[PDB]
Amino acid sequence: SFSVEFKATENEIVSGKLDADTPAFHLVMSDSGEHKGWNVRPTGASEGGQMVSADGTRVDLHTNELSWDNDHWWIDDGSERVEATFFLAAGDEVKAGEYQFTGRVEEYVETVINSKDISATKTVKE
Amino acid sequence: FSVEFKATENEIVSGKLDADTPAFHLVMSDSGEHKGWNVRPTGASEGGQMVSADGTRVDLHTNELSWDNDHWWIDDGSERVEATFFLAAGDEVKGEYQFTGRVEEYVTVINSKDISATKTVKE
Repeated sequence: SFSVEFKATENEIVSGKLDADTPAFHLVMSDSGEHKGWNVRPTGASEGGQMVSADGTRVDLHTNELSWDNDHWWIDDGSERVEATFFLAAGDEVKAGEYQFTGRVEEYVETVINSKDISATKTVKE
Repeated sequence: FSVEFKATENEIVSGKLDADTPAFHLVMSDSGEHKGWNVRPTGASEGGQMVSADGTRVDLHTNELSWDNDHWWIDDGSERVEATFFLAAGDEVKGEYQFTGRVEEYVTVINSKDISATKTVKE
């Protein structure tokens, strides 16, 4: 009954300084079974909380739906479904590229009971 | 803050150049808040030049960075910026050429580091 969906968002991003908080990824973590909360842990290139392009350029990710603890996002949410959007901050100077985020989702109980890798790429146009 | 500076891989042979020829590659990166970067030639390289053991001075050029009298600079807030320094076409080149410089990150310089690399022009 545990499922995750992680996709790049539909909004178009162009290189240059962002006027506004700009959506990049959307995440959905589901389970109707009893649980305490979730972890979203960056992996590989994306460690630190970044999306990373082919040449290695990094862009920080932010979410208003999840808390952060040193190196990963977390939330105590026992509902059947949690959603989170990861956005780029306003004022960030972003270069063109195909930026990939990799990470591992973890469901925990009042102890991790389910985990799964996520991976998505968002385009920044020139 | 990280800096990477190296000779390019293309072979250069002595004589007078036809087109523009890559000589070095530079990567300046920092995840911290910043306004831009300076690349300041130091030592024998002052003037923006690579210099061989016999004292032959060859001009460097870049289309990725701006120039201001005696140094390159760029306003770039992104986490990472790359530059290729090339020799101009029509330049006579004779050895082992060293460029020495200092990379600076500014907002006021908040990080800096010496860079050095040697490029071979063969007979």
